[PDB]
Amino acid sequence: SFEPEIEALKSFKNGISNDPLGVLSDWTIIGSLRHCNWTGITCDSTGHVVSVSLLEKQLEGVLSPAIANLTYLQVLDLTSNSFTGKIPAEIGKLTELQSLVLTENLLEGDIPAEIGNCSSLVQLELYDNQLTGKIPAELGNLVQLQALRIYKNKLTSSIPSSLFRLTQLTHLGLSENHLVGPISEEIGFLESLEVLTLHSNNFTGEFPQSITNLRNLTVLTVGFNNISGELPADLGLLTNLRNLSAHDNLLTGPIPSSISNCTGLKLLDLSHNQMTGEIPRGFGRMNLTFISIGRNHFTGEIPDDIFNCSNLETLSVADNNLTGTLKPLIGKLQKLRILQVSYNSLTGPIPREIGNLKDLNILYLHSNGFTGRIPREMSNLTLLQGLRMYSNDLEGPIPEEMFDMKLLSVLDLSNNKFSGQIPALFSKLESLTYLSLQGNKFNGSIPASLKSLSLLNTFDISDNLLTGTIPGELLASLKNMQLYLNFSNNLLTGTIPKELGKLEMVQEIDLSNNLFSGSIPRSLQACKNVFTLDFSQNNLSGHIPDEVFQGMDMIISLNLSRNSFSGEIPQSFGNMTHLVSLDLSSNNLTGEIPESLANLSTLKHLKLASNNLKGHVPESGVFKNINASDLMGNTDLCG
Ligand SMILES: *[C@@H]1O[C@H](CO)[C@@H](O)[C@H](O)[C@H]1NC(C)=O
Ligand SMILES: *[C@@H]1O[C@H](CO)[C@@H](O)[C@H](O)[C@H]1NC(C)=O
Ligand SMILES: *[C@@H]1O[C@H](CO)[C@@H](O)[C@H](O)[C@H]1NC(C)=O
Ligand SMILES: *[C@@H]1O[C@H](CO)[C@@H](O)[C@H](O)[C@H]1NC(C)=O
Ligand SMILES: *[C@@H]1O[C@H](CO)[C@@H](O)[C@H](O)[C@H]1NC(C)=O
Ligand SMILES: [Zn+2]
Ligand SMILES: [Zn+2]
Ligand SMILES: [Zn+2]
Ligand SMILES: [Zn+2]
Repeated sequence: SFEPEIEALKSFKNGISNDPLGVLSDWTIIGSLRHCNWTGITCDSTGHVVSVSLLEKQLEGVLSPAIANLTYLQVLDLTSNSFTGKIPAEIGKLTELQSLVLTENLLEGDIPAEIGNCSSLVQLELYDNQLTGKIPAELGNLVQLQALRIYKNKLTSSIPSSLFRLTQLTHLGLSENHLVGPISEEIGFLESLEVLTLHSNNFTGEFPQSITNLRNLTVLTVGFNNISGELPADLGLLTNLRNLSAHDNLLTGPIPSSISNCTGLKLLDLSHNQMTGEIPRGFGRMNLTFISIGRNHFTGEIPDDIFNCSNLETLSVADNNLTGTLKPLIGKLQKLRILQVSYNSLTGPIPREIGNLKDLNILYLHSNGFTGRIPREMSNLTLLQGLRMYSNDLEGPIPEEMFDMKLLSVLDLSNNKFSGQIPALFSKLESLTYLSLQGNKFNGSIPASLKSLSLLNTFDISDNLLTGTIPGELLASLKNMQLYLNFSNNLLTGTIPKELGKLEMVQEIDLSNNLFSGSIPRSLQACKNVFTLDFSQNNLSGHIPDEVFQGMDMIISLNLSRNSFSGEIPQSFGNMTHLVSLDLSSNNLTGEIPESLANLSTLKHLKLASNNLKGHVPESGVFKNINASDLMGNTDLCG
């Protein structure tokens, strides 16, 4: 407890460039021989320095090598600071280190091999840094190690075998790195392991089948790796697993039946894999919370017992080959927040019991075979924000009560057999951002009441039996629509309202395949945000407003084909930089062809076809690799 230690900690105060909280200030005022009473510094019963605890003190600077002088040092804490530079190789001399820390900093360089000399090191904490280079095999000498937490770094190469000798390991975290190489079966040797996080790396090879050895394991995460192979049987050995996360891997073979024993499992993420086989039983005895087995090749019905674990909050079985019906048993699990049974081959009606879910937030069951009606009980899902039911065999009238869900935000009912007219009660949902009713048998004209929902960003009403005209006040209520507008493939008549000009910020506009008659309003010169415009398959007539496309510029695709468009081709098409595909086939265009469409680099597809054009056909540009069918037939063209 003499001079050299004080010299060492004073040497440590130096190098620490900036100290905004004034922590080391306290080490100056007190005194020299009173260092044991300094902020953070605590000594033993003999006066020697054993602990340096400076956490969240916002210290910046570099870690000083003089900390190799403090021989009696057992714990070095620097949690959540700004210590840049690297780790000193002399820090292996400390032989009294018990637990060494340096979490949440800016420590670059690679981890020194000299850390293998810390014979008393029980806890090594180096995560959330810039630590590069390979994992040092010398770390396999620290035979007292329990917690090895070096995740969230830039560490590379493969896992040294030595790490599997450290038999006292309970926590192990190598996640969030650039580690490669397989996961050796030698993990079976850390029998005292309790936490294994390997997720977010570049691990390959077969899956470590001897993971069934460590029966104290409670956390197992290996998400986002190229780990292939089958999940082991007798998985029901480890009756202490609570989190099991192997998603986004190349896992094959079925979900082991022995997983029925694991009674402590709460989290199972086996998604984005090639897993096969039917789904087992036993899930009714597990008290889980998140079951995510989507994006797999799972066959067979959805197991009834899965409906007994009334604390299940997330159920995700989508993108599978799952048959069967969504039984009414779903009425039991009332803690359920998000359900994705989409992209499957489920049959049967929607059960009324679904009105018992209460706190349900996301309801996704599209791309299946759900027949029947939408129950009125689904007005009880007040917390619901997302509803998807497209690509199904759902039919009949939309229940009135289901417009009493103020909180609902997104609705996709497209591609079904809903008949009848569009209810004005759709106004009751003044909080929709997405509305797709496309692909149906919706008849009658468009309700103007829909001017209520001013928060829309995607309005898809295409492919229907929609007659009448487009209400101007409805188009006008959508001022700041951000994305998509599709009225195409209907029986809409009349003219294109001037209120379409108020629709700025909108990217895709499609009014094709209708009975529109009037010429193209100049009103819509305001929408520069438009990427794709489609007014094809209509009875439109007139000249093409140069002045309306002069201020469109951001057009990616323009389809004005099969119309009664007369006039010349606007020169404004040359100033169109982002132009890619232009279609003006089947018109009464009597122009001479602009020389500006020639020298267009971004341009690629150009359809003129059945017109009445004259003059010399251009050369340089997209006329080099042009087809003759695109020109045939313009009556007369020299070139
Ligand atoms: C396994 O964990 C239990 C409970 O924490 C503990 O009593 C036991 O020591 C551990 N077994 C081994 C081999 O480490
Ligand atoms: C383990 O699961 C629980 C929820 O079941 C969760 O709070 C926790 O983050 C998970 N642990 C990890 C990060 O593996
Ligand atoms: C079942 O799991 C939930 C969440 O982990 C918890 O609230 C509940 O207490 C658990 N039941 C048991 C057996 O402790
Ligand atoms: C608009 O909706 C129709 C409905 O059939 C669809 O087929 C079409 O591709 C959509 N338009 C565009 C270009 O996004
Ligand atoms: C433009 O739309 C018309 C009529 O709807 C269609 O026949 C044609 O394929 C479309 N043009 C192109 C090539 O996008
Ligand atoms: Zn993690
Ligand atoms: Zn994960
Ligand atoms: Zn989906
Ligand atoms: Zn004019």
